[PDB]
Amino acid sequence: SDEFDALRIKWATLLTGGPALDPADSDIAARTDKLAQDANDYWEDMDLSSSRTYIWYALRGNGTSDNVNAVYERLRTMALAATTVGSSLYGNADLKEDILDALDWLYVNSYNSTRSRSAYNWWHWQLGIPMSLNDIAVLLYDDISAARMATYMDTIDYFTPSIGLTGANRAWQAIVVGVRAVIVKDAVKLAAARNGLSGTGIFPYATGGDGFYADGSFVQHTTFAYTGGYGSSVLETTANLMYLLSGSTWSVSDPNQSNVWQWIYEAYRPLLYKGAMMDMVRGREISRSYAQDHAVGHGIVASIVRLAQFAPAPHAAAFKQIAKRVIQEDTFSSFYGDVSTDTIRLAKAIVDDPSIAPAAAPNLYKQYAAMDRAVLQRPGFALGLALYSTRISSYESINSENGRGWYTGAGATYLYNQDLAQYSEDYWPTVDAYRIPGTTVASGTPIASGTGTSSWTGGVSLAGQYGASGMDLSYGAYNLSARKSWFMFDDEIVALGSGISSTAGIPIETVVDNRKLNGAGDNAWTANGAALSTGLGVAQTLTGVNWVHLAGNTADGSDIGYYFPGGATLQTKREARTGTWKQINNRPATPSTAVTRNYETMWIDHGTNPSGASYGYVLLPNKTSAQVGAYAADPAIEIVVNTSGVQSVKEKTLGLVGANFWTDTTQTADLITSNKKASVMTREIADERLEASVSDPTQANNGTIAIELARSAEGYSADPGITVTQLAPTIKFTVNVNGAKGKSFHASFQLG
Ligand SMILES: OC[C@H]1O[C@@H](O)[C@@H](O)[C@@H](O)[C@@H]1O
Repeated sequence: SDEFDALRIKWATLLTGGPALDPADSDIAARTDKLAQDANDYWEDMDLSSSRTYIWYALRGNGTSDNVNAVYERLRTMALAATTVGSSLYGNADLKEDILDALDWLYVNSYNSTRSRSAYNWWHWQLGIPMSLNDIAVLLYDDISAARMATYMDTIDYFTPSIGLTGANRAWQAIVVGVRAVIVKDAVKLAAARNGLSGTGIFPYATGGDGFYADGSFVQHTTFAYTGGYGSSVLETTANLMYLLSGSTWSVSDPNQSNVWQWIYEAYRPLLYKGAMMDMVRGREISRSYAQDHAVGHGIVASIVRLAQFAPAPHAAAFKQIAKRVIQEDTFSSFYGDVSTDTIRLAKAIVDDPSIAPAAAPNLYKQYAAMDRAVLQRPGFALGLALYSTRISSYESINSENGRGWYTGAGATYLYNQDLAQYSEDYWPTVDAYRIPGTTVASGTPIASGTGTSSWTGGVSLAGQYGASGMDLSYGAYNLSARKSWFMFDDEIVALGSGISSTAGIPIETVVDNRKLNGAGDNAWTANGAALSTGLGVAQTLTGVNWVHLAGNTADGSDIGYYFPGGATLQTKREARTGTWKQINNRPATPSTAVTRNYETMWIDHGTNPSGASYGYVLLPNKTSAQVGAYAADPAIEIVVNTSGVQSVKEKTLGLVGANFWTDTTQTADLITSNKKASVMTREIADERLEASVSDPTQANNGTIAIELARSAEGYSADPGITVTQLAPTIKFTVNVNGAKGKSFHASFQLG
């Protein structure tokens, strides 16, 4: 028994679930039956004759990365069904030989060192295929002759001989070099893989470019928010590799590995909602039918469970609590339904352990300044806000993926509630891509993929409880500019727009919402107390509307109210939309099956060539018709200002005042006065204390922000970087935002 021999068995168990895997388990049973079934269909119509010019007719083409890569995945699936306890194909020797022969056929006809290491698509040749190959190698290790194993691992070492990329890609090389190292028992290479994790975009926090940021953000491809896309892969790969090496000669020792624990707390947890990984941070992956939010979420929890196996306390235990909660929260799609059998085994051990209680649900506001994202988590609902600027791009679309993601990150609001299916069930291929909720656009007109021209994108966080965000809008593809702000309070979100001007000669609109409805598309809804028609295919204009209520898809926990201060005119339509994933993902493997979903879409029409137009609306999650009606009668919020210079809102019951200042001039909103671009929020406790949070959203101010609060104080306490120069008769202080990178600075004053 070699050490490598031990590692190999360890990895094999990670793939099959080991010999302990209990096939009596209801969920484990399902996972294997499905694996065996899939393995059969593949084996069944597989071309076995030595004359064959392809393995599977439907995948022929020894020069198409996609096809070849897909052929290895299938072989991988077959190898698993032949080594997983409970599988009807377990041990079947014929199946094993067929897999091996197919592998030989590929080495000769398509996968060998005579090909360009950089031949499109490079990813497939250097990472995708090798990862599948190693897995087969490890699973059929005993049945693989030294001769064959040579042609297998030599080719791999050819394409990927070392580690030198960043983020997800560097991690992928690491798992490729490492797993191969264990197979060919090369201690050098293996030590090389372990060290690769300390590289760019992984263990060490990034200050720019790809990687994880100290504020929890995750970037990939230089300018895209990717926590849920490439980020998922980095987490999965890093967890799998760290677990393999853990407790061995090549165990990870880099001190930065502790940042991995923080990833889970600050980078992932806040973006998870009852099993779903928010689409706003999944990039172009939202266009993948096999990777909708809950499916992706399950993958992330699977990694957390993996980390829980070797993570040091208290982390290990905390990870268990978080996984247990999410597994119990997701009643939409079973967690055990789409993760590895080993994950199921390990997960069940946590859920059935009574000594382990579910973690508390997150309740907070967080500003992901490095990736122009913000998230609000409350009991009963979550709000995700996607923005873009000179630092982050509008959306990514490469390799024929995400062709209609134009506005998915242009001041887009994503509401999460009891309807856990809202963004799954083919939302993306059917939703009107020109009307993404919360955005302001030129009707039916797209924009390009790229960074913006304004740096004012971000917001402030008040003690991680409340917050405000803003985005200076100016599209490049066409003339349209506006100031958009969002104020997040306890149970309402206030959206404000001003300075909406255009010369594009195209109608401009602001999408209040665009929700997928139930199967019948008959959700009930009211306006100003009047029941509205619920028939599909009906468009209608609601004039002089103060409030609207829309019943959700669940009995409770998914209703949404809309309040319009000062009244508004809404353009609406309830229609059935048809689409195909092929339309937004034009790759071979995408199903071209048509699907139909129902929608209720509501927008404000600003007319053509508007000048200084504006809007204001409040989202009231989980309230009944009556409640929304009551609210509109005696609103808790109050619009302090909504000009192109400053947008401010007040929350009378909580004593909160938020303000976004758009220009570098002295301006005043309620009790707040600022001399520069800033996002400010204050909380006043009658004759007790006054709290304030300030941030420089532009991340370009090399000096200070001078703030003045119209209140008299007796004393203070503040974050370093703040200098109070006066407490009476009014409060005055400056904030050193030089190199702050969009962070919030807090100060607390004792009132007379
Ligand atoms: O499509 C091949 C491969 O490309 C990478 O860039 C990522 O998008 C992966 O998720 C994907 O599997």
